Amino acid sequence: MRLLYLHADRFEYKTVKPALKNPPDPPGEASFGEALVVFTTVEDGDGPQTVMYAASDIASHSSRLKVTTVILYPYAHLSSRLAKPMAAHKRLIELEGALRTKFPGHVHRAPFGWYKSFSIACKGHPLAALSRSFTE
Amino acid sequence: MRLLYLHADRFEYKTVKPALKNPPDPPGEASFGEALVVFTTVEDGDGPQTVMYAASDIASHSSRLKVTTVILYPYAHLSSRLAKPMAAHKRLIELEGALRTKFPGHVHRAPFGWYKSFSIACKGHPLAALSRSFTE
Ligand SMILES: Nc1ncnc2c1ncn2[C@@H]1O[C@H](CO)[C@@H](NC(=O)[C@@H](N)CO)[C@H]1O
Ligand SMILES: Nc1ncnc2c1ncn2[C@@H]1O[C@H](CO)[C@@H](NC(=O)[C@@H](N)CO)[C@H]1O
Repeated sequence: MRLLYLHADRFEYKTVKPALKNPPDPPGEASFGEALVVFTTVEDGDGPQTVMYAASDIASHSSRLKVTTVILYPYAHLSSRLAKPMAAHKRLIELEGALRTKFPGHVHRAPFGWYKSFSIACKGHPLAALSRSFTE
Repeated sequence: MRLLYLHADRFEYKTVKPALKNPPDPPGEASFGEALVVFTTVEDGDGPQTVMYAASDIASHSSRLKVTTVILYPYAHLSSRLAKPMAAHKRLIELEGALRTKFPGHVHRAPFGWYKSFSIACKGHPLAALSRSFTE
């Protein structure tokens, strides 16, 4: 699993065209104020251990940043070792459930399997952009 | 070299704190309308061949997107095989010069070695976000 942690001032997205023949989540749109935006690329061989480590690390960083909102943003573009889309979906749903057991704030998982527009205003402090890898 | 191609409606950044003891470029800020934003992570072992391939590919994609502006945005966060910062700087300067020989539009290289805030509004079409790897 490869993650990009962006400490946003604001963030929004909207699904546009379906990126898979049958996107497993419905379309939609949302916007937020200050949040940790977690661009999330599920990688070949990710499993529940990987999910568990990633959730703990996201919760620990959110704590370090004093943020109350985490967006899990499916992203197909952070690595060249992608999990197939059905395994990918399965892992993101797991990641969402695992983070809730570790982080007391708002957890928002963006829909999986669509092309999406988004806007972000990302902070410039030394910890506002970091990337993480998790495996098992 | 790892690149993330974002087809933006708009993009801006400003340097904040220095990220290296002596950032080799001066601080600053800029904003743009429709541009291809190229988040660029220089990787261990990148050389002039890598630079040459990346410049050709960025020019070819910009053409495919009918964009007139390319932002080369140094980014330390797209891989776990980073080039040291002096080699990294050297490669980005090379990449900027190489792209100019391949693409007729505005080329803007953002400064290297600072933490930066940025805002982007990224398009949602099927080609608005893609990643590329180059080596030699
Ligand atoms: N291995 C993987 N990890 C994370 N997400 C993955 C994935 N495989 C497929 N997706 C999702 O399918 C859409 C098209 O690839 C993806 N959509 C996107 O990556 C959009 N932000 C592009 O606009 C994403 O929702
Ligand atoms: N291998 C590499 N490839 C691309 N850029 C690199 C690099 N090594 C160092 N940098 C630059 O130094 C700043 C701190 O790492 C980096 N700054 C950033 O990555 C900011 N966007 C964070 O706010 C970047 O300017």
